[PDB]
Amino acid sequence: VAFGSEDIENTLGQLDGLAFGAIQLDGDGNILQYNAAEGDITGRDPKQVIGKNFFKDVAPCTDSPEFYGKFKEGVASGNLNTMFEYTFDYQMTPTKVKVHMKKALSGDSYWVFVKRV
Amino acid sequence: VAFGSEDIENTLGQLDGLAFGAIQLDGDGNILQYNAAEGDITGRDPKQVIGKNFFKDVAPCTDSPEFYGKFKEGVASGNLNTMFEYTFDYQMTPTKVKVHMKKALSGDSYWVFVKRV
Ligand SMILES: [Cl-]
Ligand SMILES: [Cl-]
Ligand SMILES: [Cl-]
Ligand SMILES: [Cl-]
Ligand SMILES: [Cl-]
Ligand SMILES: [Cl-]
Repeated sequence: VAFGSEDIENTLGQLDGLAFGAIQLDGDGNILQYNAAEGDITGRDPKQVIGKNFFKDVAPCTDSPEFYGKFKEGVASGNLNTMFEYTFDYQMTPTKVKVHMKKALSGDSYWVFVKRV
Repeated sequence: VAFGSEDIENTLGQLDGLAFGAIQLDGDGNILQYNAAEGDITGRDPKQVIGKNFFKDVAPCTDSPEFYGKFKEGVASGNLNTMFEYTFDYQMTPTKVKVHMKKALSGDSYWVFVKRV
């Protein structure tokens, strides 16, 4: 599975097999899944972040119109398929990434994919 | 495949599917393979490091009796299966890892497996 691929939500244990970070959020922004690659990139513990809020608890630098604001618009409208660059920084070393956020096929969850730039 | 597993060299595209860093070295310490997870952990570019020396070029903090010295003894003797903690630092943010070094099944290459502590 390639980062950014048009069919990524269709294709999506095995989550840890992805070569890039993958976080599954619900519409409230709480973490349902968080793979090994995302812990590799950020130093956050995949076990500790499940059930926490991505935008308000785990990665508060993302609580901005440029990231959380896009997520909330996407959840409200059902239209979410966006790539952009961002810097993660909270309680970690500042790390520049490329982010792809996309609504899941079910419409009940939302994916955040991450790779280092 | 679990980090540290007794049969890891037997089990070892697919390399990027591993949930932890994996580097294949030859007996001279030059890099033959370097997976996505190791780039995720360190910020080093998996494309750029192939054919470079791990101990002298890519990760010179490892040029120590505690890491390179164990590698050289392992290559010389054929006996290499060791776990230890280490900090990577060269041209990156200091990152504490657990390392497992093990001779490959063929005896012509040597694996370095890495996870964040
Ligand atoms: Cl809010
Ligand atoms: Cl952050
Ligand atoms: Cl994260
Ligand atoms: Cl280093
Ligand atoms: Cl490395
Ligand atoms: Cl030397």
